[PDB]
Amino acid sequence: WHCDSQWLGDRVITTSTRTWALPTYNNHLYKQISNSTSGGSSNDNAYFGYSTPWGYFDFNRFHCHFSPRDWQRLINNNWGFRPKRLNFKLFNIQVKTVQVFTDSDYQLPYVLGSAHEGCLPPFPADVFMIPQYGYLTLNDGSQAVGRSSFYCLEYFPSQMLFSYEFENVPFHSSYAHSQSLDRLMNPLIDQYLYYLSKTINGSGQNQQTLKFSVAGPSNMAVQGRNYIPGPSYRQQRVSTTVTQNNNSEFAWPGASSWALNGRNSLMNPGPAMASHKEGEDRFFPLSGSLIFGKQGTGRDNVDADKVMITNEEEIKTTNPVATESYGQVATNHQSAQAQAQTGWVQNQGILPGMVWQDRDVYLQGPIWAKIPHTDGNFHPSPLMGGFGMKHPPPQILIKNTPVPLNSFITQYSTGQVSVEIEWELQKENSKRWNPEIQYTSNYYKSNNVEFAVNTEGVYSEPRPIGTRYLTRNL
Amino acid sequence: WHCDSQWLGDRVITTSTRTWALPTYNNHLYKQISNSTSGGSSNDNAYFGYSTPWGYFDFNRFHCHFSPRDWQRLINNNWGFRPKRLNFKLFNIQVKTVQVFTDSDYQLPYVLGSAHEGCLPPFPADVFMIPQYGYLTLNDGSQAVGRSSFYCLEYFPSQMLFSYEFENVPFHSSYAHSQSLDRLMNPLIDQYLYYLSKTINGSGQNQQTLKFSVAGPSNMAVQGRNYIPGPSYRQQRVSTTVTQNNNSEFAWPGASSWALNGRNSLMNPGPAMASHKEGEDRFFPLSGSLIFGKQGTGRDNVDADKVMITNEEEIKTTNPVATESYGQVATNHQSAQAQAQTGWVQNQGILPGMVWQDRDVYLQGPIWAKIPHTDGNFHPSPLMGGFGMKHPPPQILIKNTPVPLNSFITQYSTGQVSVEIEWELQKENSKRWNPEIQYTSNYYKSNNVEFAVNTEGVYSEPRPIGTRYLTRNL
Amino acid sequence: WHCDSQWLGDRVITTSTRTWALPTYNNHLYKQISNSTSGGSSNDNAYFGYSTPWGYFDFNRFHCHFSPRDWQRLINNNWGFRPKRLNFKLFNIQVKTVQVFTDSDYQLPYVLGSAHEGCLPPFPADVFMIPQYGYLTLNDGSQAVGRSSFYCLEYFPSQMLFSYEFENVPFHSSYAHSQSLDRLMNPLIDQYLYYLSKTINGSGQNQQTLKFSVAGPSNMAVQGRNYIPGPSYRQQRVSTTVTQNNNSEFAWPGASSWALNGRNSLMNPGPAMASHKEGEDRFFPLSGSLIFGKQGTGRDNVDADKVMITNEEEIKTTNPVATESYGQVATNHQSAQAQAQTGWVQNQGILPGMVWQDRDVYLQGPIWAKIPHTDGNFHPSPLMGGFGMKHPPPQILIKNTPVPLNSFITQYSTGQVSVEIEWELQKENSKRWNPEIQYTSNYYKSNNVEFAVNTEGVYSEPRPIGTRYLTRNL
Amino acid sequence: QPVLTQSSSASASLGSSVKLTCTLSSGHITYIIAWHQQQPGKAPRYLMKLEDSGSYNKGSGVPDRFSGSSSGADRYLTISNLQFEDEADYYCETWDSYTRVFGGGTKLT
Amino acid sequence: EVQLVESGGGLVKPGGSLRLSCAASGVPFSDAWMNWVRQAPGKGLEWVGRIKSKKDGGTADYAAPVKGRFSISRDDSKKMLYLHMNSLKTEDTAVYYCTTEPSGYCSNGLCYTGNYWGQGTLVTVSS
Repeated sequence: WHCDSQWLGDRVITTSTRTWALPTYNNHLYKQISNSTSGGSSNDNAYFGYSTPWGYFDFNRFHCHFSPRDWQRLINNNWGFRPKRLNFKLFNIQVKTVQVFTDSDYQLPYVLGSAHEGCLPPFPADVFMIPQYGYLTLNDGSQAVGRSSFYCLEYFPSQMLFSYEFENVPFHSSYAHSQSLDRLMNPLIDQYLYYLSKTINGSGQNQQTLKFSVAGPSNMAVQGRNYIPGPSYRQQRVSTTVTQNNNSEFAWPGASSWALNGRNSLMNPGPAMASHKEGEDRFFPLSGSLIFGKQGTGRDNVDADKVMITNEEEIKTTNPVATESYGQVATNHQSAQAQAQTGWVQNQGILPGMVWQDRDVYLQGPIWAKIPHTDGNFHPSPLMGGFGMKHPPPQILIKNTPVPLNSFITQYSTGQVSVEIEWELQKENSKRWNPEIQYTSNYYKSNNVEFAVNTEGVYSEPRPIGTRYLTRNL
Repeated sequence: WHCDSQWLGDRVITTSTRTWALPTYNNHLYKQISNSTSGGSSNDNAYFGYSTPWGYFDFNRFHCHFSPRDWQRLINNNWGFRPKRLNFKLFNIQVKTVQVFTDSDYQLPYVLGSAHEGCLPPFPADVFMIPQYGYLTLNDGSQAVGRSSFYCLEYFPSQMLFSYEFENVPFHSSYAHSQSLDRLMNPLIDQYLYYLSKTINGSGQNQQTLKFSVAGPSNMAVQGRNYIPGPSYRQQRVSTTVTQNNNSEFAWPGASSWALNGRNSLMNPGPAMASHKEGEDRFFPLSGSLIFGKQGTGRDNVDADKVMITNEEEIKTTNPVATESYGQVATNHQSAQAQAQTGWVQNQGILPGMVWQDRDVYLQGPIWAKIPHTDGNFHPSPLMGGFGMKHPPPQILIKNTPVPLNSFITQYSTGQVSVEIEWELQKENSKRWNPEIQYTSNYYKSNNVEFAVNTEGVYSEPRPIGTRYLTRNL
Repeated sequence: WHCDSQWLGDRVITTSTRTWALPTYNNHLYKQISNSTSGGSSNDNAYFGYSTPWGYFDFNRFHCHFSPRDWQRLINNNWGFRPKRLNFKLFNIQVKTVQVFTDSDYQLPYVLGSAHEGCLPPFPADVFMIPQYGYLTLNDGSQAVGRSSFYCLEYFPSQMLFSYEFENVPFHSSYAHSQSLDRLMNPLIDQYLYYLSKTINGSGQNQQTLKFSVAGPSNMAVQGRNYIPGPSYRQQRVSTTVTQNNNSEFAWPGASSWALNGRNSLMNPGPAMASHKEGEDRFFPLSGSLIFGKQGTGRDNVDADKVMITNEEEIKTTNPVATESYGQVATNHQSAQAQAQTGWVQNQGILPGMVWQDRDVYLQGPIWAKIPHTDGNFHPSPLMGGFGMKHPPPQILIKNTPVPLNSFITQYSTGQVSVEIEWELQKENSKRWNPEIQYTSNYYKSNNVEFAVNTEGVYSEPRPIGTRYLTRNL
Repeated sequence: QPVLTQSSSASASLGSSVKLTCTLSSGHITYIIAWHQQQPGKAPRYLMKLEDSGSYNKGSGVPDRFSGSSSGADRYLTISNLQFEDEADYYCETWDSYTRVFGGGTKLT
Repeated sequence: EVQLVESGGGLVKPGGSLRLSCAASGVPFSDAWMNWVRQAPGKGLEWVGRIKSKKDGGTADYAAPVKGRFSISRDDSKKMLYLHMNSLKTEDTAVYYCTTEPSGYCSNGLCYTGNYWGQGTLVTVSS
């Protein structure tokens, strides 16, 4: 049993040990599954795939590796972090053999990047159940196609009863800029560039003129700038004050979505964009923000006080608001005949000179994702947050070997798991004179301490905690 | 004479020898050409340039270097390939001297990336004619401008009567995903993330409520995803069943184009996008495919069965359908007074977190293109397919030396050409259980043998052969 | 005192020595500034920051380091250039102690990339005042937020009374393509690709048909192409002849802008695009061009002859026109019931296979900019022109040390500043036969010589001088 | 306010080209104009709009035999192949920010 | 495919008032300017008025004959165009067409270069 965090200089080493229980899935069978087997009639929801007797270990969320204090200690004192190494151990096998193999060639479908439940519990005293491994493949409706694949995980050599080197990724930037993209200027000095201040002398006929003025401290909106904010794909704006929302169903009809092969997937969470404008936190994008859930909440149709809605507002300096248009583009040629016109731009892709911040990571949220293997990508960093990797922590597949032919003995296994990660850090060099914003607990008394068990012994994490507190210059 | 293919491990060497005939072009003259010399008045078709007495060798198409059986051997057994080295020889000069030089500083215009005819024939027994070299430069209408260039190829040192190393390029991907971008999930497990299921309780006034559910196997359209499909620029959808097409002339009017300096060029073939939705094989994008002519097909206004229309449907996993909108976005703010409005995104540029597949290469299609020399480019891989290169295989210019002044001896030359390219391979590592799709010939009896001669000795290629059969995971 | 330029091979070394005067700013105080202290009402112009007693040295413009005869000698003979080293000196101090420090860790805000006035004068015999340092931080209206920063510059160690190494950047490309992106083809040869020429036989009912045709010199707009022009964000079109312009005020209302955190900002200069179509020199984008003032031009509402408007018309080969749509896309699926529909793309993001030229640099324009420190950026080259750098030449801060408590002695300083930059060159290798376009003075007689003093001794620059004269192939 | 003048009525025999003149007022010369046809019993159909330069944007549902061109302050419409199916009032319109103006109509036969 | 239907036509005494309505389809009504034109029987087209888009301001323009008698209204939510007629005249009787603005309409950074006439509605003002 090893649980503790070694804080040494520019690096951290976190260790987590948990106890688990592994059942027998599908009565040791592989089974084809599709929406026909499920019962869904929708095309957007159609799927075809296979369920397996194997389980797998998912440590892909931060709260697995970090206590609430280790997270507080990380996010207040550091400008960046990223994983280096991993050491997965499995021991104290107890059966009532066991096969385990890691997929290091990435030859199976990779399901660890989809943000599924089944992680090691955040509180070390919990005992967790290993989730079942399954995967999907190509489909026409619920039917398959000649290009679909079938994977027998028995055909992989497994050990009957390791260490990993993370590939180089950029530091996750756990900080919030203390400047904004449009305000980078010296407030005291004029630019040498000119802009077109006026197009007509006065009221009347035939008044056209061109008057130019100097861009300066008095009018900052018209100054020349070297860089522009990142891309936008607009989301619908929902208010947490329900009387301010429209009296109609618009959750799916009004949502932003993308379409692939005729199937419409919701755009979730989507591009990295600020959740809301300054001063309005009662609004949140429809699919824009990662929505967690409070302990003991329930699966379907929970109220708003039963969820934790995360906000990205810290990136409103470099990133456009998710519920607002990107800007305006001139839509015609003016002339003596026609007035100049401009149109709202809802979505804007990459232009040269754009800068943006990625989505924040949370104690509860995912760590890494797997970059798909394709001829192209742009900025592979994943959209739910975390570190994108072509060859990420391998999947660790485990099952119970059957003991008897469909007649077998009802049997399960249990044991211990330890995973240890080394995290490289980036220290805060700031010369800021006045004190930083920090993540702190509130002194005011309460029935229960936060991030702690209650009188029934149920651990819970009260609010989502972002990584962005310290500041940098833009 | 050298023609054969050495298949060694991960390497291939494809040697091809042909016989050529070089005439005398322009009676040994340089000549200014333009649209006014031809007489086409259209402004989109306006051009200015020069024609040279020089010819050149074009091996830039795949079927020069590959027999159909070597191609079937390449695409069935291999995930990827790319050129490494080139060896060129010109011998057995027969004049009925001959100048030749290669442009290794790329100081001439480069015409070999435009997919022109004039290749070494696919069939080793065909004696072919070298094409004429000429180039276009800047123009205003049909007139030149002070910035137009004139190049005399006499002013390059030549040899009167070499080996080239390909720069590092990415492996072309010969494979089709066995997964789709939105199905990468584990079908058996819920996410820990919530989506907004209900915005109203029931039918009536003042029913606004806010309800959140868990995304999971049952409803997959709303789940969160780390990656989204590649960019789209929509093409008009044309049907091969003509009574489903509109009764109007929309070849040019209804086509997607781009405009440069006031001239509209058809967008062809364009970004890589799936040709058609699953199940609809009769629709092709208007300008968005490569179209090859069958043997003997006429030059102008040939019917639909005289030609071969390729389909990109292998890439419908990561790429939007060519004829479909990328998705939807929100166009407004909802409120008690305004319903949620959305609109279709017809064309979408790059966003962070996109993934896409490039366009497939064919036995007929081009091999390489030359990346323009510019301050910037994005994903330089060329749009018609193949390998983009900043220093592609050089142009090989050849002419007959004039022997007499406007009075010369009618004279031409002939000889042999052997090009030898070393190809690197990327083997198929898949653990897929069930058998692959392969490219096979049909056993049923036919009057002729495909990719062979007919009774007149005229070689023919019945259909275009794509490179994508084997599968990988997404 | 060193001023001269050494032309050696592929390198240039430009030394400049100027006399300066440093007053006492803010009575040695750090004074809060916002729009309230100014009185600005408008929301787009709201700001919050601090003004400091410190000055700074701005050599960031080209005419600091280059004489007109050195600049001509550069741009006529060379394809590309870029800085290598920097050597700065401050000497002959005359105080009527003085603190100076460089910020080599970039711990202060960086105000040099904003194109402010206060540069070392273009003519060496001038004496210049040193501008005041100030910086902006986060705001809500005129109020601050907890995330705003305060920087005391006394809290930086300074010398009381350096050399620099530029990071690797691409050559600025001084040249204008002698080909266009859409004319790269061979004018003499047909392509082997077919396009759809005819969708109907003739006027009448039920005439639908499909006819395919070879693309070749006769119709060049339909040929398949490997690359496409750069991205576009449309600008309004203003005319220097004021009788085409509309008799309405469209300077702010009709301009393309981007919005960040609820505040709109004019898009200036914006993505690099050609200024006007070939043949139209009287039009210019509303906010798409850099506008410089002539010598002695007032600050407010000057006419169109007092300013120098630069134009990008060199890049119209690879780039779309700023005042035109990028192209057309199809907006619907045709059928017998539905006719073809197309929309004009006003803004187009990056797509794979695009190419573009960045914005030109001028004798009067900025040299470098600082890239904002962010998770991501695309093509960091700055939008006003020049060399984007993550570690640009550091800021150099200077002040008079106060001698006395608010009661001090009125005191100022003066001295000499010598700055030396080592520039790297790229020679013109072209085989073009006919002579290039060059930058020339005009022999025709005039009252004064261009780029020299008048009878009152006032140095002035007659016209903006671009860098692109020599030509290359595309 | 612009003033659109055009011929009262003009006809042509089948298989031949007919040209129709629409004259802009002076000082409104540069304005862009659009052509509409109205069958004797039907709602009008947008044909195309032509600029002073001679560049024109044809409708989506319109045959290729329609085309137009312009001299100074003088606009044209050319029906190159005449089919019995199109003979109708051809209206010329022009627009300004303040108002939209129509011609008096030209009846083709 | 853009479709425009009109309604509200019929018989009204010379003194009186009537409303016409135009329900747009297939077009982004919020982003487009709309127009009313009328054609007196046996006579050519005559323009009535326009309504600018919300972004450009909801202001409306009117032809000199009908100024001050008629109003134009729009209901973005219901995607309908309205024409309110007051103080009629015998000369007013025309087929009233609902037409989109001739320059075009640009929605979400995409522009549309073509014009779409309505179906038409006959209004006979008589007693």
